[PDB]
Amino acid sequence: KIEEGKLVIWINGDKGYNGLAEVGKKFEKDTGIKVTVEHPDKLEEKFPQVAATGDGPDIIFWAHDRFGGYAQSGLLAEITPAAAFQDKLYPFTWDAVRYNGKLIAYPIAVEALSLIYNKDLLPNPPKTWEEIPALDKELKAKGKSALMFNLQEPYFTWPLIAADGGYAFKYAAGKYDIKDVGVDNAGAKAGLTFLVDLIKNKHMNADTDYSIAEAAFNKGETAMTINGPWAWSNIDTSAVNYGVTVLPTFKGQPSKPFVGVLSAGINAASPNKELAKEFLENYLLTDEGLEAVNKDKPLGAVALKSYEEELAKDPRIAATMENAQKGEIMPNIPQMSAFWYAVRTAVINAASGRQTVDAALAAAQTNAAALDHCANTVKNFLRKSIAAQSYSKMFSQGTSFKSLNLSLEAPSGARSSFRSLEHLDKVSRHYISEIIQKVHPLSSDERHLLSIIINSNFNFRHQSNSNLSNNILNIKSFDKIQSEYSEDIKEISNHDFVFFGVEISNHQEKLPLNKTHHTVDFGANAYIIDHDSPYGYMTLTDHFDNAIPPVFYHEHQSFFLDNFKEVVDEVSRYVHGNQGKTDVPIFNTKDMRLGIGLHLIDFIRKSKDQGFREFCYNKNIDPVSLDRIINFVFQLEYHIPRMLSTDNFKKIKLRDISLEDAIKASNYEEINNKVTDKKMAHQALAYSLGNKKADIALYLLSKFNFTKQDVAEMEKMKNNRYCNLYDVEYLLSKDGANYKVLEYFINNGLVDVNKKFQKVNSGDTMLDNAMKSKDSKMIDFLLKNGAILGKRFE
Amino acid sequence: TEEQIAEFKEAFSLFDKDGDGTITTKELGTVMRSLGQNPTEAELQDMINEVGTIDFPEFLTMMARKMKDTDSEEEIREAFRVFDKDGNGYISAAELRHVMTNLGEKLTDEEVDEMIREADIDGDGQVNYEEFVQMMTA
Ligand SMILES: OC[C@H]1O[C@H](O[C@H]2[C@H](O)[C@@H](O)[C@@H](O)O[C@@H]2CO)[C@H](O)[C@@H](O)[C@@H]1O
Ligand SMILES: NC(=O)c1cccnc1
Repeated sequence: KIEEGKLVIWINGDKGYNGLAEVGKKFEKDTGIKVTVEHPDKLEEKFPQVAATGDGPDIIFWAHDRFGGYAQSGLLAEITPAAAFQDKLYPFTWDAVRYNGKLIAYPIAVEALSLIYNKDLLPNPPKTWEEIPALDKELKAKGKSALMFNLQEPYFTWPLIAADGGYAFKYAAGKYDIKDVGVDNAGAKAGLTFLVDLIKNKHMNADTDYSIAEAAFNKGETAMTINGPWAWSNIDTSAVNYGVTVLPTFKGQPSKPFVGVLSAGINAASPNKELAKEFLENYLLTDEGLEAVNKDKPLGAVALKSYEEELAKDPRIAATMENAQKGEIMPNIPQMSAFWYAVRTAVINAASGRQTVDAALAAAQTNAAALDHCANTVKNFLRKSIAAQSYSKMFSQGTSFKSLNLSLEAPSGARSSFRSLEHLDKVSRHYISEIIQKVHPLSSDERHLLSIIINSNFNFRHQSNSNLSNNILNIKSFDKIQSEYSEDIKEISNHDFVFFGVEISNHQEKLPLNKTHHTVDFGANAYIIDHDSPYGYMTLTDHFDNAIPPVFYHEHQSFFLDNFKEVVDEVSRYVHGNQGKTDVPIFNTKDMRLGIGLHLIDFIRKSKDQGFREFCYNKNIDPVSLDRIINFVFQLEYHIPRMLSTDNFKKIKLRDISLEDAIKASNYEEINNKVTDKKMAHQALAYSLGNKKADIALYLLSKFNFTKQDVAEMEKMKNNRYCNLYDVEYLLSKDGANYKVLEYFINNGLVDVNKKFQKVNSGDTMLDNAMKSKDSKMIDFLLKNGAILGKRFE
Repeated sequence: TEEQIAEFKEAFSLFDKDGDGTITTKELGTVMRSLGQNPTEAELQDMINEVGTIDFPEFLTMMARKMKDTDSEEEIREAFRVFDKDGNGYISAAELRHVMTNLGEKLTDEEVDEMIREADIDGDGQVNYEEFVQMMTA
């Protein structure tokens, strides 16, 4: 791409590219090697684009701040000047082109902004920014202005932003701290507010750019401008009698220009690195070469000691260096580009009125410091901490782990450390190694099937009769729901997990494939996510009940009873490890697919059903058949710590939710949709009492005005499974969970406390039920409200 | 840059068809997917460009490339400190909520509130991130 035997040089259009071309023509006269000098627009953006593809110029010129980024991307050759050459340039200039200890460019000249002023209009230039409004007012009497300079590039406004305390990156612990940015501190806000006020008060115009300010100063329309040494040549060509001097102070502090070292880098893709070194060291960085460039457009304070000794006698150069000494050499770290972009936007928005200074600089701060990275670090850490809490609860409260060698001591502090998570990994490790040792000599068909499983994605399905989603899907763990336990729940203590069935996903069939988990349909709303969770864990069965049932219980029983034989009498079994029936294998998300595949291989290998084996070892088994097999041999159960909250899901309505299922799930949406008149309320109240949904019962009673006659009607509901069998008063009194409903019915005169049951336990009263349950509170309530004690003959 | 784990020769042995300490190139990705790695097709083909069969020596070096480093306790602390306006070591629940809601990857409000509740071990509306970060290290 870059052609050998010539040198292409890129340099900004505001520099002396014709004088550089003369240096190139001398190089050609000595060597026969042509030098082409170009000045493309947006050079500092075009160079990394074309150079990343191995194209671009042999030599790129820019201020040094851009070069570390280039060096980090691999675009620059390391330069190799020896002691003699390095001694010809000022030491601080070499420091500007050092990146990660290596020299990545030749320094050319030091650039700093100065105040340039028209001596005929303004014989004594202002010492302070603060006096510029009054100077402008004086000059406006003759239609002239005090100051114009480029407001489109933040380089020119930075000296003022920095004057009272703004900074780019603080230097600390031997480097620029990329997370200590001073773009939105008090000093930066004060400087930019001063600029914005100059514009608001019509002393400057937000649209002024480089060309406009230059034309105005060089035609005598404005008394002052802010620019670098490269601009002096055009001022010389104009009539204007000008001076170059220290930038004005702000709040009594010097303006602090960011100082650039114009530098020449060699493209890492160049086949002309030796020619480029010869040109730069022995033609350009000489008295004659720099003089030709400088005569075209002044370079500033050149890096070459021998020429700078004379250039520094120039008061304009002395003033450049005085401003530089008040400022700061720019960092060359890769973060500079983003910094400049951020500040550019802030200046332009604040100058325009599109944003306030505070808002513009706040946004620039967040961009320049890259606070997204830190916010992500915080979020990831807190997610990991939540997961560790769930896993410590499981491993430290679950008695099954104590029966095995897998318990965790309760956490030392007020929360679990990440050890629980590490424990998980080790646990999964255990169950992986074991199963590997059981099937290590793997056959070709077994390896092919394991590979098919490894490369499969999963749908994770959670069914419910609750309304768990709107735009956001929110599923809460059992422990989280109640916090807003029986010994069976204590056996595993995974009740701070959300539970999912598992399906193969790479198919175009209607979702979900399966609607039951261990024969239970958990509800009409099937919520499906299609991606793993980093802290989930998988079991091959329900964790507490690891028994696969006979085939006539399975959801797709006819497929297996039709197509297979011996496997029908093998699949019903306990799925467990070496330590016995309660040795439930546990896999983390990393190890899931391997462990599933290996356990499937083991089952298939132990099978006498050759048709089944051949069905599984079909090299072109489609994912639906694969899911059939996995959901037959196993009841995979995936667990996600604490909660699932996401906008990335599918909801599939499998069927209507029945009234009783809605009542049982406290699905107020379905309940309100269904219970619109008094007969539906009769049904819904009976269902609430039968399922001990006291809150639902009280809601219904608040929405409808129940009467004695309503209770009489409820007694006639043979189509309701509860009132078909039981009296209303029986339902009110059978379980203490309905106490508050009973109270309601008694206090509002809806039931007779002494009504004798006419259905199950006929002749009894509510007091009989209360005494049977040993519900002291209900017993006492009934007796306080006139219950009869004892039973006489009629 | 790895040891003790030895990745898994175990896993390796599952795809060693002949037991010659080598596996085929076409299976490489699969063997890395069995261990929790997701290299692109381009990176797969570029690491195949280096060598078709691959042995366990070369297999270990390839997984070390893709293996990423856990964030350190110091890095977590610094990520918290950049949002600490007072430097006291505390971030208010409102400040942490603004941060985690408006910076970085989008989460639900529910997940953000759960993270805040989990981090606020005293229930005082403030999060002592230095204590909380030191506590999470075993
Ligand atoms: O405005 C941001 C810009 O500032 C500097 O660019 C200067 C450059 O140093 C000078 O040589 C001269 O050409 O004016 C430029 C401002 O327009 C940074 O060097 C540059 O990276 C940055 O984007
Ligand atoms: N709610 C469910 O669908 C479910 C899935 C797997 C295990 N337990 C419950």
